[PDB]
Amino acid sequence: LPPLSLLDPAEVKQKSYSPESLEAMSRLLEIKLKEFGVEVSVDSVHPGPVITRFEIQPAAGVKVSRISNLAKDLARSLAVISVRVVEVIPGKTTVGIEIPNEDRQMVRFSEVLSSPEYDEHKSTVPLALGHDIGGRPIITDLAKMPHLLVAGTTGSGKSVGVNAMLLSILFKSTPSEARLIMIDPKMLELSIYEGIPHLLCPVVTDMKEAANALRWSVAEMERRYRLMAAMGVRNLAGFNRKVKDAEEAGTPLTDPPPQLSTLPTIVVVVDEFADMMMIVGKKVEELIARIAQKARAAGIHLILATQRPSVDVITGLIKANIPTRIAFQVSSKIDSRTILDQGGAEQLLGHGDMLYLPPGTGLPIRVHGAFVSDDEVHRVVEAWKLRGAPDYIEDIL
Amino acid sequence: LPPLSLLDPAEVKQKSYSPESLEAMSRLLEIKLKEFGVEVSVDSVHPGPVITRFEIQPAAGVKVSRISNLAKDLARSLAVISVRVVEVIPGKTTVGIEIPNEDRQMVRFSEVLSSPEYDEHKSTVPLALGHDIGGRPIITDLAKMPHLLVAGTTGSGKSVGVNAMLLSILFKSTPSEARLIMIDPKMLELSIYEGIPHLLCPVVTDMKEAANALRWSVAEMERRYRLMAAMGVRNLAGFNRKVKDAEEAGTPLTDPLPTIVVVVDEFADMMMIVGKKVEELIARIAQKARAAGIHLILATQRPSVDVITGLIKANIPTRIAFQVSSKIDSRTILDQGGAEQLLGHGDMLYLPPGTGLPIRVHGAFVSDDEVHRVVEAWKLRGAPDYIEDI
Amino acid sequence: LGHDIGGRPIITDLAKMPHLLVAGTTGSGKSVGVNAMLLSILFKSTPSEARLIMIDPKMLELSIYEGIPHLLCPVVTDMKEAANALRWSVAEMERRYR
Amino acid sequence: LGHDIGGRPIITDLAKMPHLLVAGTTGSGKSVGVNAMLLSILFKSTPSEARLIMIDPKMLELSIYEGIPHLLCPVVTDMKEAANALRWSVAEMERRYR
DNA sequence: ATATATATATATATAT
DNA sequence: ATATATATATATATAT
Ligand SMILES: Nc1ncnc2c1ncn2[C@@H]1O[C@H](COP(=O)(O)OP(=O)(O)O)[C@@H](O)[C@H]1O
Ligand SMILES: Nc1ncnc2c1ncn2[C@@H]1O[C@H](COP(=O)(O)OP(=O)(O)O)[C@@H](O)[C@H]1O
Ligand SMILES: Nc1ncnc2c1ncn2[C@@H]1O[C@H](COP(=O)(O)OP(=O)(O)O)[C@@H](O)[C@H]1O
Ligand SMILES: Nc1ncnc2c1ncn2[C@@H]1O[C@H](COP(=O)(O)OP(=O)(O)O)[C@@H](O)[C@H]1O
Repeated sequence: LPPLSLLDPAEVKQKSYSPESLEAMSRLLEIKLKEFGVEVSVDSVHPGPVITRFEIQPAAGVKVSRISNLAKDLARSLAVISVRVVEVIPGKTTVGIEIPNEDRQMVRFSEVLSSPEYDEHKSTVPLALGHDIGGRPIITDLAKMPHLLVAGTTGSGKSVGVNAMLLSILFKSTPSEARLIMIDPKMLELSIYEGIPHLLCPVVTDMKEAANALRWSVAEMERRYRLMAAMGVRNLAGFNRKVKDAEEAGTPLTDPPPQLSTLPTIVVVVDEFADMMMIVGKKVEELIARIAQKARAAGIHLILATQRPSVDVITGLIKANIPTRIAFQVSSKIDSRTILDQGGAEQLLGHGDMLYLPPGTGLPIRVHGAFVSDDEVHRVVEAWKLRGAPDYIEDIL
Repeated sequence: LPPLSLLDPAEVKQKSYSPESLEAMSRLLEIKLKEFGVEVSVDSVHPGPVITRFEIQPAAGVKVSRISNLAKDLARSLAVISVRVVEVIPGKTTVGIEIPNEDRQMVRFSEVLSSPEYDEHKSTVPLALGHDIGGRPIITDLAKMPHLLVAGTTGSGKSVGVNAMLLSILFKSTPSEARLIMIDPKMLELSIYEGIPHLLCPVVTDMKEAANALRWSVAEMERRYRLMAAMGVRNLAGFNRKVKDAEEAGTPLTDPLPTIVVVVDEFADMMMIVGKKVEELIARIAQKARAAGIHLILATQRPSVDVITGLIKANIPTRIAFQVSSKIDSRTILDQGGAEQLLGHGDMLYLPPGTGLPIRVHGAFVSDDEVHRVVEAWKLRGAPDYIEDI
Repeated sequence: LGHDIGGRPIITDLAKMPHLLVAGTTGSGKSVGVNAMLLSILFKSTPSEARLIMIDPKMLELSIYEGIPHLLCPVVTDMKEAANALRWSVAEMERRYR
Repeated sequence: LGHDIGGRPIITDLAKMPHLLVAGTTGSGKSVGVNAMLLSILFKSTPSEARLIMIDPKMLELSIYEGIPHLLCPVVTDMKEAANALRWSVAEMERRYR
């Protein structure tokens, strides 16, 4: 396992505004809202990486619609670019004005790995995404996720997000914990990971070979179901406890008479499945739901990314089988509601700053990404290709 | 002889943030509504399990839409999550507003079983689910429901509700009274129910054998269904009542019998994989089996078009679901608007056969260890009964 | 049918409906009302004047009428069975007009 | 493109934008703007550096470019050859990816 | 300001 | 498998 040292360090940026730069801002906000029909008091300020909150508490009889209908004029009042309005803080009575900083601050990925939350996260599939609105890192478990969608326009950063999630996978698990299968119809960027001791097939060329490896994923799911129905327990990690935590004393624990190894995690990462669903038809569309309907205890998790998120490629046949979604900067509230049912993803800044709904419900989370360089990736790839070997399960195609 | 104290007792009830100072919450609500353009009077609080309904009496002249257009800012004012308004109470003149206290008291299943009418229940196959909006015991009866359909939500307890219903079956029968049979392509969440003496079938793992199981299902159906017309009643409740009054008349008629439930779930894989013969059989073990004792609960993950066609949707009277896509799924099974207002992970929308409005139920969790204790307690008194026509 | 809002009896003639559509969302009574009209047919009739044919989707309740001397066929269950009865009615109407 | 309102040409790159929609009602400047974009391309790029593919659904404007050394195809007046050009473009895109 | 009728735009049911 | 229509949702100028 290679260390954290190959990334760029946590630099120093003094662009974090002065307390006067927020205080005069806050008094100017109170003056400008007092010039309209509303009346409000700034209760707290939270600075941020790019956008910046304002905990404001309206006095009495001041409905939030009288802020959300002043929004654009308030934005031109403070001479900033635009303002989204927080409808509710969870647990706290105040509404929030989100104002983006002009000099936005890029968040390096080693800053995301710098938390004690990452390295002392008990799971084997962390998904380090980046610092939130307030600046705290939010890293969530893929095993409890259980699946992800990624959508955004061209250039909006989906390659960077997928590289961030994959390097989140790489730094924590051994080869015998979490294998992965990569599929890329846009045959250009995800070939960079070829050579690691984690990656089952070679990183594929066409869907013509990759659909058969996805049927192999189906058969691996059936192997997993047969062996967990036989040996008794339900979760994958429950069974992987059950094997070694029975064979403290040395035994292979023969099973339905071959041996028993550990039970690794499988992660299907797909670059652009819109191409695959278009150029095949509905067979692969059936395969995706057939995976994602029987997966959470199977230890096969699905990462998808597209470019058009419309219902031509993501039907209701998938839409209830992948709860957790991420959308990057998109072009329409149509597509916004389509892959983020709350809607609001058309107001993104670009270059990361995605929406995210947790494994709760109905409440999107705006968390910035991590600008991961390709050379950081190349260092990590060299560090794995020295610390390992070309391990493969062939005849997967 | 089934035991009832086999599982864990009522440990705590969490006190719901106060037993007394929610009067302060009520006064704060009064002040917050007077801050807007209504004047209101608050009567006594119903401190429910998770949510909490308030007796709220508006003054004269005001309409209820001035509460409905004001609910969200009432909610952000009152330091709570998400409230809504019930615009009618049958009886008195008040207006209901329900508020979700966040400390969700996890519903102790043996406390649901400790209900007096659960012990005093007439039929032999009841369905206990838990507490209501006010928190009442909600023991229903699938001898009267008598078909049930479950939708799919990955994190709500679709498995937990099935095991709750099955333990509800188990603690109120004798082996010569209840029979069950399962079909599940996910052979994972349910196969702990092998070794049950209440069975009348081996636990069906495959699907061609499930197509052999539904054949014996309709065969037994039409067998007893024309035998019932031979014995001259109309419904199978009448059939079992009269064969009870015949066997406990002491006469050995034997002219050529217990209940039978079909706890098939994940039925989408049958209706997608093996073919159309599944739904062609399910349509006629669906509608006609109503007064036939075969009650046929069902559960899938994504009910829209192929998974449920209308000739299986319509026959089942009474339905149950969890939080699903904000699309046609929101009312395909649920019959109302329940897209994401159902919280999931504890609550559910019940429909009785009459009064087609969704009664919302606080469900009760069941540990898999509780399931294993019940499986082992029936495994002690565990003489099986398999049949091999399948 | 019953009484109106004044409580005066409201009885209609089926020969001048000429047909009838019944609604109800498992609400007030949808089985009742059909049963009511059918028993009201039966109390002023003879089988040489009015014989009925029912089609039963859910064989629940009106599989109770079997045995009466005005019922031209037994209970009908399948819709594919019921299409034969509907085409029988069309053919009977056609020879009726002939 | 030409000037903005504050007296400066705003010359935007096509290699980053990276595609383009142009629309408007008749006579508002459509074919003139297309000509401006084309002559903007032509005064820097040799046929080594760039080369055009042109499709005319109307044989009125983009017919003058017939015979410049910056064409991969003749000016597509026809309709089926336009589909052929799009097939070729997808094929050239995929082989350049490989 | 705010509920109403209208025009536009999307997702699904279905004929070939 | 593909093209077509209706139902449903959604944004918009208006009389209240
Ligand atoms: N967090 C970020 N901060 C700044 N720029 C970013 C960030 N994430 C992505 N980008 C920019 O987005 C571009 C990548 O977009 P890309 O994923 O290639 O879109 P597509 O794959 O659809 O073409 C990169 O050039 C990168 O500079
Ligand atoms: N009353 C409850 N309290 C706590 N958790 C619950 C309760 N009811 C259900 N759950 C949760 O529901 C989950 C079960 O989901 P499940 O029915 O297995 O979905 P699926 O079958 O689609 O995987 C469990 O993880 C459990 O934590
Ligand atoms: N006037 C009445 N007073 C009291 N109960 C009635 C009255 N009319 C009908 N009902 C009851 O209401 C029930 C409504 O049933 P119904 O909606 O017809 O069931 P279904 O929709 O399955 O036919 C009837 O079964 C009947 O017993
Ligand atoms: N910058 C300009 N100055 C003056 N006239 C112009 C200018 N741009 C366009 N026009 C007029 O508009 C016409 C181009 O419109 P065109 O592209 O033909 O629209 P369409 O093709 O829809 O008819 C030209 O013939 C010219 O007369």
